[PDB]
Amino acid sequence: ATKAVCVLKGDGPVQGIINFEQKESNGPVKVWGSIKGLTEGLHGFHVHEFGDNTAGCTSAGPHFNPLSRKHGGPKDEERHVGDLGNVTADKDGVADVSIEDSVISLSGDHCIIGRTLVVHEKADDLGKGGNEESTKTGNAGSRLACGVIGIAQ
Amino acid sequence: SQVQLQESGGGSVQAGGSLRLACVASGGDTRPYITYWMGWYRQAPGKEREGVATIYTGGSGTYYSDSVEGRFTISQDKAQRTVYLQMNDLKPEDTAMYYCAAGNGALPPGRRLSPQNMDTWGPGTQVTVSS
Ligand SMILES: [Zn+2]
Repeated sequence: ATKAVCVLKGDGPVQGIINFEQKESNGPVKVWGSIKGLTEGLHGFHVHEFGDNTAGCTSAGPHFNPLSRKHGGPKDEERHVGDLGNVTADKDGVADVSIEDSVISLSGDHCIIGRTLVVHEKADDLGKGGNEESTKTGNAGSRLACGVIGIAQ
Repeated sequence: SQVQLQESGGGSVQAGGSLRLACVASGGDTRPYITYWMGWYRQAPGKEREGVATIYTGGSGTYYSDSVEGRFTISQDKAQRTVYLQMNDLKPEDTAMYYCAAGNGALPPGRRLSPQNMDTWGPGTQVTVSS
């Protein structure tokens, strides 16, 4: 039963804390937590390749893509491993994240600890935007906040 | 460079009347994802800073104090970056210098209408009521 945590911080008001739990190895991962400071609506929520922030969230790299696939949605088969879809910030800018994903893992080759979790500016179009940016970043906009996913107690 | 606030619309009024308190923000961080919790406040003669209402510039959340009820109504035009604090059904203990202010958009609940967690303040206009 592995557990992980990640603290989203950026150069803007957006700040959050997200927890990950995998009670069984190679099984579904529960991702729950809270983000604040967001604009009301949908926001991109992804896991990028590198846990690197020497130059901020931009140092995280692209969406964690170990299988060299196109960008899609959490339920799509054509997706990056880090494609977790969108989170919803309510009228108070609080996103109470609750997600369950079975492609990301806390171990193995799809393992995401030591990688960066990022919440974005715009909304992920799930790879259906009709441009080359849609099949890569989902037109989710700039990187609002990010954090290294580390082992938690 | 600094988020300057400027209030207006305040003055003298009688008990049981309306008085619009509008404040236009200027300067600072004008990127669209910057969010504040814009709150109107109250320094009564001899008291400390109170706090009447607050709104979110990144959504539509409105939080009020208990001293006020269905008497005030706070709204916003985001394009004009202006917050409107309607003030109808006024009583004589509302006499105070009403300032508006802006705090962090991720300010947790409760601390939203706290004057200590507030960043920048406005000059202020006095809203006196007569009975
Ligand atoms: Zn992706």
